[PDB]
Parts: sequence; C-alpha cells; structure tokens
Amino acid sequence: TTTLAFRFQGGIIVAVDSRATAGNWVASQTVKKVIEINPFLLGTMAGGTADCQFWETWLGSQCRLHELREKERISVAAASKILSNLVYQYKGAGLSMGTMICGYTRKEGPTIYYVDSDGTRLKGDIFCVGSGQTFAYGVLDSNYKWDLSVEDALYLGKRSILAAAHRDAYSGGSVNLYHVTEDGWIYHGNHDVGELFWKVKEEEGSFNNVIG
Amino acid sequence: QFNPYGDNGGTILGIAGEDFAVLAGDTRNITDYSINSRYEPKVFDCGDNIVMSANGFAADGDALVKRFKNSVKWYHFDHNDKKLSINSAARNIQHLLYGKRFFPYYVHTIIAGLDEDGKGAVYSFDPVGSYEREQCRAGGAAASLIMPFLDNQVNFKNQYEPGTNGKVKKPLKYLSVEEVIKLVRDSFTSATERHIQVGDGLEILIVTKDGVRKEFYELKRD
Amino acid sequence: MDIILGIRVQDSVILASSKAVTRGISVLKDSDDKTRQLSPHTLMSFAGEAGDTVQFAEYIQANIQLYSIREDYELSPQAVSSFVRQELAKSIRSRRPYQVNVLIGGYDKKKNKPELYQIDYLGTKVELPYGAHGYSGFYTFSLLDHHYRPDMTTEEGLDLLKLCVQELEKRMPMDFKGVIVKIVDKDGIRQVDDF
Amino acid sequence: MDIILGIRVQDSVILASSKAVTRGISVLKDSDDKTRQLSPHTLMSFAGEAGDTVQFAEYIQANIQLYSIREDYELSPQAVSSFVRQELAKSIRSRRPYQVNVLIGGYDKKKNKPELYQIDYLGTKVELPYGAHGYSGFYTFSLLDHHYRPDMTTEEGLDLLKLCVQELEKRMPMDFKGVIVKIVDKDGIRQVDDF
Amino acid sequence: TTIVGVKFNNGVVIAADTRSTQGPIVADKNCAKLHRISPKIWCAGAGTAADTEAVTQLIGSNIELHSLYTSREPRVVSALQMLKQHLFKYQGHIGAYLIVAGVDPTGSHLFSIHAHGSTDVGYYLSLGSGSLAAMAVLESHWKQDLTKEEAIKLASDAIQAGIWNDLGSGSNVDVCVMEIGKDAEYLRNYLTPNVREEKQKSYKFPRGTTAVLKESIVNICD
Amino acid sequence: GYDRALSIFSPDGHIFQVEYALEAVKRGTCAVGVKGKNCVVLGCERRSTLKLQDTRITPSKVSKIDSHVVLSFSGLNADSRILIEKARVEAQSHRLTLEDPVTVEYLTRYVAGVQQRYTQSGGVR
Amino acid sequence: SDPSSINGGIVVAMTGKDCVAIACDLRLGSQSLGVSNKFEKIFHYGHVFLGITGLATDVTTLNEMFRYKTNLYKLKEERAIEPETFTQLVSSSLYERRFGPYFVGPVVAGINSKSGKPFIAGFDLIGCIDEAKDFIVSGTASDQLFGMCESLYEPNLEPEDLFETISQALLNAADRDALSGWGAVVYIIKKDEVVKRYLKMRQD
Amino acid sequence: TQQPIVTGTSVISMKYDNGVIIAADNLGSYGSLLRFNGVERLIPVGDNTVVGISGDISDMQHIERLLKDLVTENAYDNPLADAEEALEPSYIFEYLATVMYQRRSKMNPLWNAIIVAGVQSNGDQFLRYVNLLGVTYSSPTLATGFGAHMANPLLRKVVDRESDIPKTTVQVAEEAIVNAMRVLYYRDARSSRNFSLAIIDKNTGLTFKKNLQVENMKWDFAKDIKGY
Amino acid sequence: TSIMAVTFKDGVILGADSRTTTGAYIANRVTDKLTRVHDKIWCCRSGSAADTQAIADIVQYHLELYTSQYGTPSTETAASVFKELCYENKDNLTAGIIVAGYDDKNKGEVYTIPLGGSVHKLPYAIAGSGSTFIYGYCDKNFRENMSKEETVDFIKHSLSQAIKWDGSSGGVIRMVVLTAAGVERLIFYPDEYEQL
Ligand SMILES: *[C@@](C)(CO)[C@](*)(O)[C@H](CC(C)C)NC(=O)[C@H](Cc1ccccc1)NC(=O)[C@H](CC(C)C)NC(=O)[C@H](CCc1ccccc1)NC(=O)CN1CCOCC1
Ligand SMILES: *[C@@](C)(CO)[C@](*)(O)[C@H](CC(C)C)NC(=O)[C@H](Cc1ccccc1)NC(=O)[C@H](CC(C)C)NC(=O)[C@H](CCc1ccccc1)NC(=O)CN1CCOCC1
Ligand SMILES: *[C@@](C)(CO)[C@](*)(O)[C@H](CC(C)C)NC(=O)[C@H](Cc1ccccc1)NC(=O)[C@H](CC(C)C)NC(=O)[C@H](CCc1ccccc1)NC(=O)CN1CCOCC1
Ligand SMILES: [Cl-]
Ligand SMILES: [Mg+2]
Ligand SMILES: [Mg+2]
Ligand SMILES: [Mg+2]
Ligand SMILES: [Mg+2]
Repeated sequence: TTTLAFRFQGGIIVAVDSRATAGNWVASQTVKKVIEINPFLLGTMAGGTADCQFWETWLGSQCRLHELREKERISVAAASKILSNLVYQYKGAGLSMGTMICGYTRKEGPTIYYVDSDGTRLKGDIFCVGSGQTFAYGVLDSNYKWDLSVEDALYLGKRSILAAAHRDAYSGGSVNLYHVTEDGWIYHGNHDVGELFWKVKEEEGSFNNVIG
Repeated sequence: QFNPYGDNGGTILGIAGEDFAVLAGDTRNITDYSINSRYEPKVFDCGDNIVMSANGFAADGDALVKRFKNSVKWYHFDHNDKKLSINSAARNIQHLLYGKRFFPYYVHTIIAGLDEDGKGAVYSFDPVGSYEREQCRAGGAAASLIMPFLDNQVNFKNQYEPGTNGKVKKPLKYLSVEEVIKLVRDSFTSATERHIQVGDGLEILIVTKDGVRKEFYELKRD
Repeated sequence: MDIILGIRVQDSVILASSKAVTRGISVLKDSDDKTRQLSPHTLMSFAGEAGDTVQFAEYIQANIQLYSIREDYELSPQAVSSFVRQELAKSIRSRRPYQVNVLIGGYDKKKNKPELYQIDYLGTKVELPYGAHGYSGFYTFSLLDHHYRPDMTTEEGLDLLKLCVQELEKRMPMDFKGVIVKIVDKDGIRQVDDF
Repeated sequence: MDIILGIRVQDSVILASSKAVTRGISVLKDSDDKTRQLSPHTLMSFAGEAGDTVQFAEYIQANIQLYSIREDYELSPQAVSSFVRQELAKSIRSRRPYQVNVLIGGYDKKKNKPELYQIDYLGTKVELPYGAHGYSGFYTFSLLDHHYRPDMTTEEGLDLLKLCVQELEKRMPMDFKGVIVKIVDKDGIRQVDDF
Repeated sequence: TTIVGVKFNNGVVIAADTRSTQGPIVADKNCAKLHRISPKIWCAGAGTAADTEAVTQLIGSNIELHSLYTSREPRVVSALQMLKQHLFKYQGHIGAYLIVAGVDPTGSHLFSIHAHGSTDVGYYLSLGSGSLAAMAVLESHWKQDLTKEEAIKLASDAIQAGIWNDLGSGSNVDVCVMEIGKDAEYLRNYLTPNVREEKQKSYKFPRGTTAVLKESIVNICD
Repeated sequence: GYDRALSIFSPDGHIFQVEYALEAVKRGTCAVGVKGKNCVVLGCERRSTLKLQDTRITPSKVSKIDSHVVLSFSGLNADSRILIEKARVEAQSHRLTLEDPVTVEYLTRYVAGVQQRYTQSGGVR
Repeated sequence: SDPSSINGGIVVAMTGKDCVAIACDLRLGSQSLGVSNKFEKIFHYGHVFLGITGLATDVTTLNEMFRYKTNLYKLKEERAIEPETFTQLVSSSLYERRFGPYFVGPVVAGINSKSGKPFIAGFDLIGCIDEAKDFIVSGTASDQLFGMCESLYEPNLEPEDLFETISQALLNAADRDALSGWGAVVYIIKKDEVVKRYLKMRQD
Repeated sequence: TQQPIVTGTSVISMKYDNGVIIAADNLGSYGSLLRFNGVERLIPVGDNTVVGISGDISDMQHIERLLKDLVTENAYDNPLADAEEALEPSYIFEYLATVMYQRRSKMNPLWNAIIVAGVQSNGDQFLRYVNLLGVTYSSPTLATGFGAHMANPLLRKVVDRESDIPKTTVQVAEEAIVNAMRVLYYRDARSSRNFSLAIIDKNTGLTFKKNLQVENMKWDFAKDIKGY
Repeated sequence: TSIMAVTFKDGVILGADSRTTTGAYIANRVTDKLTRVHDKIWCCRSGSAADTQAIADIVQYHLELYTSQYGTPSTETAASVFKELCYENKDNLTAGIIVAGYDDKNKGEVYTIPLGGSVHKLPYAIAGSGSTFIYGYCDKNFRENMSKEETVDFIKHSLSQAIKWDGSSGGVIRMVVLTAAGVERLIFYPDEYEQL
C-alpha cells in the first residue's frame, strides 16, 4: 500500500492506490482503500485488508449509533479514538493496520488522525502510510505549501501516489482521489496508472529514468 | 506436533456477464501426491440464486459452506422469507470468516449470482474475510496460472486497437454465455496441463433469472 | 518517544521532552507533546512502547482528575507519584504490562517546595534533584553532577537544560527533533514556546 | 556509514556522502569523508560494515593507482566499475565477504561524458542518471524521478541535491550530521566546502 | 517420477513416465528419463533431475573409456559399482535414484541404486514418487518366465498406474527393451494416452494488437 | 444473589415502590433551581433543628460533578452520594473517550438512566 | 533473503514456423525498491541467444563467463557455437558449482545455421536441461508465464503472429507479479535477420 | 495435541453393482513392535453399515463406544427403530464427521482415518471417508494409509468411474479387495496376514467375514536372488 | 533387520531375514543380508544398507589382497579389518555387523561388532532391531556343540519370533552354512516358519 492525506487552505486531500498483494503475487488492482463512513468522514486502509475493511466498516456503525444517540454528527477526534481504543484492546494479538481518519466538523475544522494497530493515535497535517509511504513523502513534502489551490492540491496528491506506485513494487493499479470540504467529501475519480503514467510523463516531462 | 490444517488442492473460477454469472471448479480432491476423489464437487447452490465455492482446506471449506447455507435458512425465518441479495450474502460471509480471525478458515471463497438490477455479480474473499466485487476471479491452486489469462481475455488488458499507435484501448463489452463457457473450458484445460493438483473433471454452475443450470466436462486424469 | 528530562531547582520543576514520533524509517511527526497535566500543580512526562504511553498517561490523568472533583482538593505530588508507582507495580505482573517510563514534576503547595519523581515501568520510584529515562541519562547525569547546584533559579535551570539538549544533539545517534519544555511552580504549569 | 547519493548531469557527476560515524549510543565523529579518489577523473563513495568499507576502498584505490603507473594511462570509469564489481562478485562467495556498497562517479575523457555506477555488496552493477544506497533511496528516488532532467547543469544538480538532503533531514530517524559533496567533471575532482 | 524395470526370458525391459515437475507445476510434459550408459546398458532416473543426468553421463563417459581400454563390451556391474561408490562418497547429497539395467557378456541384469549408495537386485523394481502405485501392479501381475511382449505390457501397465494415480507422474510412457543377442530398442513415446483436446477457440490476435515503442534491426553478423 | 422483584405493578397500573420513593423526596429539604439570561442558580434549604453543627466539614447540599456542571437534590442523603459518585465517574469517562466534557443534557440522561434501572432490576429499591 | 527473488525478473522463449522468439522484462530491484528500468536479461553470442533470470550479480557474472567461453570456442573451432552445443556448455558450467550454485534460471534460444531448425531450452540453477518444442519460461512470474503460454500458444506461427503471442504472454504475466515489469524487450529471430522490439507496458 | 501410541494400518473399500465391500487387518502395532494380534478394526452399526477405522486404537475404542451409544439413543421413544427410522449410513457418517472436525478445532484430535461403508434405505451404495482433520470425501474406491498408495491403483482398474459400478459384480469386487490385501502384506511393514472383510448388499444384506488370511503368495523367486 | 550367527560342532551357520525398509514401506522384501567377504568368511549386515555394503566391499578387497600375499586369512583377521573401519569411522557409520567364518584349525568362530566398533568373540551372536525380542529365547535355548539340524532349527525358530514381533523384519529366512564340506545356501518361506 501507499496512502496519503494532507491538510491545506481549501480543506483535506486524500489519495490512495488500489493494489492488494499476497507476497509477490498481485492479487487485485481494483481495491477500494478509502472507506466512506458518512458524507463528512473518510477512513484510509493500509496493512491487513480484512482487519482494515472489517474494523473500519464497524467504526461506521459506531459513528451512526453516536449520531442516533446524541442527535449530532460525531467529531473526528471521537471517531478516531473509538478505533484506536478498539485496536489497543487487541494489542499483541496480531492485528495489522495503518489507518487515517479524515473529516471536517464545525468545532474542529478539517482534521486528520493517524491510527495504527499498536495503538498510536496522532493528530497532524500531513501523513503517508503504507509500504510506499517514503516515496509519497518525498514528492509531497518537497512540493507542499499550505496555500495550494484545490486544483493543484488534487494533482499533488495524485502525483505522490504515482511516484510511489512507480517505485514501490507493492503499490500500483490506480489512484483514487477525495477532497474533503466544509460541505463534506467529494469523489475525484479513479485514475488508472496504465494511462496516467504516460500522460504525466509526456505533459510534465518527468520520469526520465524510464525508456520513453 | 499436531497440524490442524491441510491442503486439498483444486482450483475455482468465477465470471460475470450482463444477465448471467458462472462459477466453475474442478472436481479433483487431493492430499500430498495422492488423489482422494476424481469427482468431489465443491461448487454449491445455496439458494436465492447464490452459488458458492470455498477452495483450499476442504474441511474448513465444507464447514463454511455449511454455515452460510444455514445462514440463508435463518435469514428467511427472521425476515419473512425475504430474498437474500448477493451483496448482503457477501457481507454476511465476511463476518463468518472474520469471526475466526485468530484461527482462520484456510480457504479462498468465491460466490456468484445476480445483483438487484438483474446484472451478473461475482464476489471473492480472502481467508479472514476481506471481499470485493469483480467481473472476474480465479481461486485456488492454479489461480496464478488462470488469472492473468482472464485479465487478457475478459477485461481485454494489454490489448489496443490495431493501427491506433497503442493510444486507443480495445473497448470493454459483455460476453455471451457461449463465449464465457469457451473461456472457462480453455482456462481449465490449460491449468490441468501445467498444474498437478488440477484435473479429472470440470463442473460449471450457470446462474440466470430462470435459475441455476449445470454443465459437466471431462478433464485429463493424469 | 525517547528523550525525557527533569530538573528540580530552588522554586520550580522543569520537564523537557522530545518532539519526534518515529515509526520504521519515517519520522511521522516533529511536534509531539509527550506530557499530560494530572492536576494544576502536577505534570507527568512519559516515554516507552507505542500506544501504551498515551493510554497509560490518560488513564492516570482521568483518575487524578476524578479524585480532585470528589474531594474538591488537589493531591500532593508525593501522593500522586505513589499512586502512579502502585499502578505500574500492579502492571508489571499482569498478562500484558504497560511498557511506560514516567517523570512526575510537581509543586507541593503545603510545603512550598518543588518535587521531581522518576518512575520506571517496573514501578521503581525515586525522588531526585534531576532525572532522565532511557539513554538520555548516560549523557545528562554526569553533566548535571558537575554543573547542578541546589539553590539555582528557574532561569539558571533552563540554561542548565540547554546544555543537556546541546550535548544530546551532538552525541545521540537519532534525530529527536528538539524538545518541548514546561515549568511547574507555585503558579502552576506553563510552556516555554521558544526553545 | 549510512547515506551516499549520486547524480549524473549534463557535464558532471556529483557525489554526496554523510559525515557521521556512529557506534552504539555515541556519534564518535561528525566530519568523516566516506570517499576515495581512484584516479584523477574517478571517485568512489562507500557505505556498509565497519572496517570493511575503508579496507575495501583503499584496496581498490591501490590497484587502480598501480594500473595507472604501469600503463601510464587512466582507466575509463566503465573499466574501473567492472573491476570493482568483479572484486565484490568474488567476495560474496568468500569465507568472509566484504559488506560494502559503493557508488562510482567518473568522467570519461574519451567520450566526454559523465558516468555514474551503483554497485552493491553482491556485485550488482547498474549505470544510472541518479543513484543511492541503503534507506536513502526510499526517499530520494521518487523525488528525483519528478525533478530530474537529463540536460541539467552542475548548479542545477546541486540544488536538486539540496532538495534530497533536506528531505532526508526531515524524515530520516537518525542524525547523519550533514554531507560532504564532491564534483567529478572534465577538470577532475573537487570538494564543495559550504553545504 | 514413476520408473520401473522388469526381467524376462532373454533379457530385461525398463520404462518411465515423461513428467518433470517444479513443485506443483509441470515444467516438462514430455521429458526423457531413460538414459544410455552404453549401447546395451540403460538407466532410469528419479529424484533430482540434474543429478541423475550428470551422474549418468559421467559414469557413461568412464564406462566408454573403460570399454576402449579393456577391448570389451561393458558390464552392468561395472556401471553399478562406479555409480554406488560415487553416490556413497557424497553421502546422499547427490539425489540420484536409479534403476540400472542391461545385457552384457555375463548375461542380463537389473539393479536399483539409491542416493546414499545402497544397491538392490531383483526381477522387478520400481523407484520414484509413483513407485508404490507401480509396485502394486508389479506385485499383482508379475510372474516367472515372462515373454518379451508380456514384460513390455507389464512394465507399461506399472508406469500407467503411476501416470493415473500419482500426481508426480503423467503424460507418456517411454520404454527400452534390452534383449540378449540383439540391439537394444529404445521406444520413445511408446504410449501417448494424454493428448490435449482441441481448444474451443483460436487466440490468434489481429495484427497490431500489441502497442510498440521502438523497432530496430539487430546485427548477428560479424 | 438477592433476586426479589421489589418494584412491581399494582392492579391500578402503579409501581408503589417508585411512588413511595417520591414520598421520600417530599420529606427532604427544599431545593430550587432558577436559570437567568447568563447563569443558573441553585438554592437549598438547611433545617435548623441541628445546632452545634460543624459547617466546615458537613457534606454540602450542592455537589460538583465536573468543573462545569453541578447537582443538587432532595430526599435521602445517603442515596444521593451513590448517584453523585456514578455521575462523577461517567463525567471523567466521557472526557477520556470523546475528548470533550459532558453536556448537561447527557449527564442528566445518564443519571436518569441509573435511576430508571433501579426501578426494574431485581433485588434493589 | 531468498537469492532468486531479491532482484526479480522474467524471461520467456517460443518457437514458430522457421523462427524463434525470446523476451524479457527490464526491472532490477532490491526487494520492494525498484532500482533500474534498463536491466536487460537477454544476451547473445553470435546467433545463439541466452536469457538469464534470478540474482542479478550472477546474471552479470554468467554473461561475462559465457562470452569468455564462446570467444575461446570460436577461436579454436573457427566457427560460431550452435544452440544445441551452447546448451550443453551452460549445463556443464552450472553443475560445476553443484554445492555453491549460481542462483539463476537461464534460457537458450536460437536457430541452428546448418539444419535451419528452431531450438529453445531451459535450465534450473544447477544445470538440468529442459528442452521443448513449444515454449520455455523462467523467473519470479514463472507460474503466470506457464498459464499464459499454455493457453495462448499454437504451433507453426508466422514471425509477425508469433511476436503478438509471446508479447501478450509476457506483459500479462508481468502485471500479476510485483517484482517483474518496468519495461520489456522481445527478440524475433529468423534464419538470417533478427528484429528487436521494446514493448509499451504499465510502469507500476 | 496428541501422539498416537497403539495404531492400526490400512482400511480399504470399494463399491460394486449391488453394494459395498470393506476390509482391514487385525493388527495393533506399538511403534515397530507388532504388539496386539486380535484387534477388530471393522465395527458394524445395525445391519446396513460398517465403520472401518485406522490410526490410534485407544481413540478407536472411544469411537466404538460412541457408535454403540448412538444405537441405544436412536432406539429411545422410537417404534420404527428397526424399520423406517433405523440408523442410515449417512446419519452415522455425518455424526462422526461432525465430531472429528470439532475435535481438530479444539486442537485435541481423535487420531484416526475412518471409512463408513453401507447401503441406504432406497438401495443406494454409501461410501465416504473422514479423518483427524475433519476432511471428508467420497469415491468409487476409498482407502487409508498405505492402502491409499497401493490399493486404490488396483481397485481403480476395476471401477475407474461411476459407469463402471453397475458393470462390477460382487465376485469380481471381492477378488480385487482380497488381492489388494495381499499386496499390502508384501509391502507394508506394519501390516499382518490376518484380516477381516465385510460385504453390505442391497439384497443379501450384511455379511461379516472374520479370520481371513492372505494366501497364494509368490515367494519362490527369492531363492534365485544372491548378494546385492 | 533380524540377524544371527551360531557356532556348532561342524562349524558355524549365519541367518537373516530379507526385509529392507524406508520408514514403514518395504523397499525390498527379498534382500540378501548374508554376504561373502571370503570363500569361508561371511558376514551379517544390520543398520544402514549403504554403509554396510560399502564396508563389506572394502573388507572383501582387503582380504582378497591379503590372500594374494599371505594366503587364507583367519576369521579373527577378517573381524579386525571390519573393526578398524567401524571404529575409525564411528562418527559417520550406522553398521551392526556379525562376522562368521570357518577355519580348519579354529573351526567355527563368531565375532560381533556393534555401533561403537568394539569386537566381541562369542559362541553365538544376535543383532538388528528384531534381536531384542529373542534375547530371552536364545539364551534359554542355545547349547554348545549342537548338530547341523539342531542349529538350523535354533536359528529358524529364533528368527521366526524376531520376524513375528519386529515390523522391521520379515520376508524369507536366508541361511548360510559354513563347514569343512563347503558352503551351503538355505531359504525358508513364510508359509513354513510363520506357523512354527
Ligand atoms: C499494500 C498494497 C501492500 O502492503 C497495502 O498495505 C495493502 C492494504 C490494502 C489491501 C488494504 N495490504 C495488502 O495487500 C495486504 C498485505 C498483507 C498481507 C498479509 C498479511 C498482512 C498484510 N494483503 C492482504 O491482506 C492480502 C489481500 C488478499 C490476498 C487480496 N490477504 C492475505 O494475504 C490473506 C490474509 C492474510 C492473513 C492475515 C491474518 C491471518 C491470516 C491470513 N492471505 C492469503 O490469502 C493466503 N494466501 C493467498 C495466496 O495463496 C497462498 C495463500
Ligand atoms: C517425478 C516426476 C517427481 O518425483 C521424478 O522423480 C522426476 C525425475 C525426472 C524429471 C528426472 N523429478 C523431478 O522432476 C524433480 C522433482 C524434484 C524437485 C526438487 C528437488 C528434487 C526433485 N524436478 C527437478 O529436479 C527440477 C528439474 C527442472 C524442472 C528441469 N528441478 C527443480 O525443481 C530444482 C531442484 C534443484 C535442486 C537444488 C538443490 C537441491 C536439490 C534440487 N528446483 C528449482 O529449480 C527451484 N528453484 C526455482 C527458482 O530458482 C531456484 C530454484
Ligand atoms: C533392519 C531393517 C533394521 O536393523 C536391518 O538392519 C536393515 C539392514 C539391511 C538393509 C542391510 N536395515 C535397513 O533396511 C535400513 C534401516 C535404516 C534406515 C535408516 C538408517 C539406518 C538404518 N534401511 C536403509 O538403509 C534404507 C535402504 C534403502 C531404502 C534402499 N535406506 C533408507 O531408509 C534411507 C537411509 C538414509 C540414511 C540415514 C542414515 C544413514 C545412512 C542412510 N532413508 C531415506 O531415504 C529416508 N526417507 C527419505 C524420504 O522420506 C522417507 C524417509
Ligand atoms: Cl542391502
Ligand atoms: Mg510499483
Ligand atoms: Mg494435472
Ligand atoms: Mg509488475
Ligand atoms: Mg514382521
């Protein structure tokens, strides 16, 4: 996996790849790694597929129960802490998860929480998670500014996944984009790396290591 | 020390069309270098136009199929005979599998059927419950042989329109039931040639709005 | 986690704690606050196993806050440290022990004295003029042995602390991304923003 | 040892190498030059197991210098790289193999072209526009994939290299105490003193 | 592998299947497991494929030089002695399991050699993963005073047992008949009971389907 | 365990134990709450048949549940301590999991739920 | 730490009507890290082509070793080495290191210049020859290549048609393997002309 | 977690036109020591089912008790216990299969391989296998241990597929079984010469043959074999 | 294996079963475990088939070379060569050999050589996995200076029991008779010895 999400002037960008692997066997190229929890909350998946898929959909059920009980959408902090307290109960049992809980609320504003299976919970502006996280960091950090436009921020998120998809053997398939605003999350399409790499190479002039 | 797991070999394959869906699987059952049975079916009609196969360690496979079949039965009892949709079945199976997260069922599970718009549907699971809908999935011992052939022939991967300078891709289209069965039969004869645990017989289960039909074909027995 | 320091001077306790959170070959965060306020005049820094640290810190925080509400009274640093020690002492013989080391800096309002307690994950408590956990001690202790005096001011203590961080930044293998410094005295807890 | 980078541009090869030498919990030195000049227009940086690195580097240096005196002629970077590869390829099936990874940057005077070769301890050789050994690649490669162009100047290459070091200094766990940068071109080898 | 050896009236016959495996994968569907040590001394080898080929070629080479040196036709016991002393020296690290058979001035002979260097004598023998399937047949149908045509039938039937029942064995049956006073006849693909059926579809692509980036004429000449 | 159903319906559809608990409240010292435009005030009566009291140490009638919520009561004094303790624990538990102090509605809902549970649980009044 | 799967890579060879084809991917990596996309695994010595998968340092070493041995062969024999003969040389050389082997999966391809007969062959790491009428496969995606070749292959394909078949076999196999890909090269080989084509493939 | 102590070797079986045949030798091995010689490893349940068991003998005796108790329990409040509501082969198997899998799932297995052979009420032949792992399968011929490697190849020459079952008489079928038992005595180091055989026919019912012996053995060719 | 050698009035008799095994599979049911190292010096082989074959081949070579130079070797000399190989290579050998021969001066002699490589001269010897089960029987039944027919019955009854209890033993009972008359081979089939 490679997954990222960063905070900026216009809200939150969230970008992921779509590859699943069992050793060196590429099992799938079309895996949804963003979990839609509600119109305002997103969850990213890295690590064990079943662990992430199972417990993040479960997280959604707990968030729905919060808004039924409290007549109010759950905060990003509270949602992330439900997940982090759950995995802490299983600490040592062998769960494998690197997740990011992204969303906007009135009291918090745009917020990103890193939550992993050894119980770490961190608030932050930029996180990359997965086997190809370092490759994504390299491009993302070097090009990140707070003042990025929505158009440029979407591209940088896309371009960072592409960078990792290329170098990391266990990342690839396609890029799934998400923009999170005050109004909620917006889906910005599935982008196959097959076509996207050449399109980006030609138009941007990068990837000179590759035979054109 | 006692090892609670074993490998019973075999392979399975699911393809989806416009108004149908097939779920095939070879009938050979093995342990180590011995054949146990030349005809031991592992693709099952579970009711509500849902076919299912759980390939790998047969004892876990049978246990799972048995539990899902039973889950369908209790769904009818508890919800006024309501038809269990393929998407609902898939989610239910995830919970069956993940329920044993710390002592897993050692199987690749595939289910097929029609979605609620009448269109063909195939879902595939890992041993602990992760799932995904697809047009196409091969599972089991020869999954690594068959799956790349399916990418090339079903989803037209790496195929471009002739003369278009590799710019225009070959367009996606649904395959007829005739064309799909051709691909299934060829996939299994190829798999039988090159994989020792695959052979003896092929059993396909086709799923349309009219019900669940069966077709059987001989495979090489060496 | 990694570096946590503490210095007791004439009229205050000063806690410095590293900002880095590292996992694998990536520094995930460079602004992490490895401390919790237990009461208005008691502060606890912590370091150790991922997840355990914050889970333990917040659990102690909740218990001390509960006590304060129940009795309408603030526990002494000595009383808080003993409670924390016993919790770790229970933990070490549990099925899965908390792997957390803490420093507790407090100002006892009844005695009008600053107090610093060092407690490791086994539940080993000691009151000290200056303390550290992990590899940090191997550099700082000998340095403080030399330069520390019991009658120092808060400003003198911060300069003494700058000397420690400089030595760590020179000789430690890992980049710990600097420290967050906090002071505990008669007026409560406050953070130094420029260090 | 740890960080060694290399960038080939239009008219030169640029090698950056970390300055830190760490042993246990102590940084013993912060000014170590992890490179040897093999010939006037060939430079080799190295990283790996303690002792092995310098022992191997100097052994190669001696052999290339011996060749130069014998033939009154400088071997091509390609010829030097092949010699180095074969020595490592022999080593890997020895009783005790050299655990050393190298980058060889050279300027071929016959072709008037800069050349960069990356060779690991197994004897795996590749010619590259840009290269790295160890964990450094996991950050730099994706960064260079984006920003690198084949027609860049030496000044453009140094800025590209500053971008790599900044990223490493932000995200790497260990303090590697900066880098020594050297340039190889038609006029030979020279060191950048202010980086 | 399944390999056998059977003695008859005026000589000896050996047989083998033609499957080569790579774990569960069939690497070669028609490999030759019958090896010539000398014109009238042949070898069937199971175990590590490179070791059986290499050890058979080395001893075959030394047997030729010995034959030329002594001005005599080579004996089976010479090959047997040279093989077993070589294999014993390497303590089973050379994984060659051989059935050695042939005719010589002394008469007709049948032996087996194991990787650790032990040898056995018999009228009927079988080695390899399918040796139990083969030996079951040999123990059921073998008798004293077999004819040529009866021994060929028995040998091939013992191989077929391995082909059908052992996953390690498959494809065709190779036979070599070594009769006294006659030339040895090597019957490559004596039986071919595993022919691949016609495929359902031609996978000939329209010309231009594959996207190309660069073309260039390669120089093979000087 | 003591299992007896003490709170049960009567022929007319009343739960007498719950209604007799209201009589205990009616016996208790008066308590009043008035909320203004920017504040709430809690007033409480203290009976004067008790002289020679030590007001420093005697339990106060108004209790802090958290730094932002208070609870006064009428009825059995000993019973009120149990509710206050539970409320105080839930207050800290809410801060721990939701990372936000309780609302007054939430804290009330919890206390009210505890009271209700004791009206259809066996062995308790 | 499994030598044959540290670097990654694949090679495949096929036969046709009076022709042979041999293809390979271009990736060289260090486990998950992709390092080079220019690492060709096919070499030739006269008209005899040799592809080598496995541990990259041994690939390089063996190429240099067989170039060495074929050069001395040609000088003494006064003719180019033929595919059948070269196949035997590779087998002998690999088995010489029986208890300290090169971690490789070589594949020979070429047309005999005297008979005109198309010839391919494959080996394991210690020298076992694997001859075939149809196709030979090798590398980290060998299971995938076996499945592609077994279904797609037919006999007596014309050079132009054979190119399509072998290229589709390699591409689709490479895409299902993490350690293979990053570009591909195909060699079409007729009696006295050899065409070399670079394929467009996905770069992830 | 167990290790088997006193063990029983192969159980072999096949279908024929009107029923099923099953056989197993009378040995109870204690490692290499051929300890006990009067052990019956075929256990009839009613007049329509025979359960053949290999593996650990203490566990075999436990299973014997379970089947015995099953017969008793089925007879309770059951007027048709010897008629329509008698124990079928399929009922007996499914019960054992359930137990074997439950025990493996508790990491404390019954260390056995089991073949249930019988005839159903509608005349249909029943033959199914189950082992310590809970793995089940059916085939025209079934065998355990060394039987799987040596008997099945011989029995499959008689009945290779389904269509060969009607064409196979009880005489031909028993001949093959008795032959297979001889081959196992030649080649299995933990086999004995004495065995039991059982036939369940849809017409003639259950026939249980005890104290059979392997005979017509070829040993004469051994005198000609000298040296190595 | 079950093997034994027994001295008697006219010389000595060697006896053995014919079973060779790989685990529980019988690789050879008609094995010949009684082998010639010299005209009238034979040995019984137990342990590894490969090791005992390799050793027996070397000993045969040594005694052939001995005979060329110094004439017929004694049975003691043969046992000394077996010992030298077994003792000096004790770390790399699994061989339990019984050496038996007939001199005209010394008559019948039996030497047993266990795993360690020690030499023990005895009136009769037993060895192999199946020997354990007949120590009791053989001790009670052996008598010195038996006749040929008595010794044949003693060996036949002994190995019959060994075969019956040991799974690693079976097949036919081979015997080799060493006397002044010459060398005689005997075989006994299951149908005879099983029902003793
Ligand atoms: C990048 C793409 C790779 O690291 C990401 O990190 C993704 C995250 C996405 C998919 C949410 N991670 C994976 O792809 C993940 C890596 C992994 C594998 C195994 C354990 C932990 C992490 N892969 C999986 O989870 C795969 C996905 C399937 C194959 C589509 N699943 C498995 O490997 C499963 C279940 C693993 C497992 C976990 C805990 C207990 C038991 C099993 N294993 C198998 O299917 C077994 N295998 C299939 C191939 O045939 C041999 C048997
Ligand atoms: C029947 C068919 C099976 O038992 C026969 O016994 C045949 C004998 C015939 C072919 C001579 N046996 C095999 O086919 C044999 C089975 C086998 C496998 C592994 C070990 C021992 C026996 N197959 C082989 O020997 C193949 C020959 C190839 C297909 C041409 N070789 C391998 O599988 C090699 C084994 C090499 C080896 C090395 C060290 C010790 C022992 C054996 N294994 C690999 O190639 C695996 N791996 C692939 C990736 O690259 C590194 C090696
Ligand atoms: C009785 C049987 C026991 O005392 C006799 O002593 C005979 C003596 C005769 C043959 C001279 N002994 C055996 O038959 C002997 C038993 C044995 C087994 C292992 C070590 C020592 C003694 N059997 C053998 O030597 C067989 C003969 C072969 C089948 C022709 N060889 C094996 O069983 C080999 C031996 C490997 C070995 C180990 C230690 C030293 C030397 C050689 N074993 C295997 O092949 C293992 N096999 C691999 C495949 O998986 C199943 C086990
Ligand atoms: Cl032997
Ligand atoms: Mg990639
Ligand atoms: Mg097959
Ligand atoms: Mg790939
Ligand atoms: Mg016996």
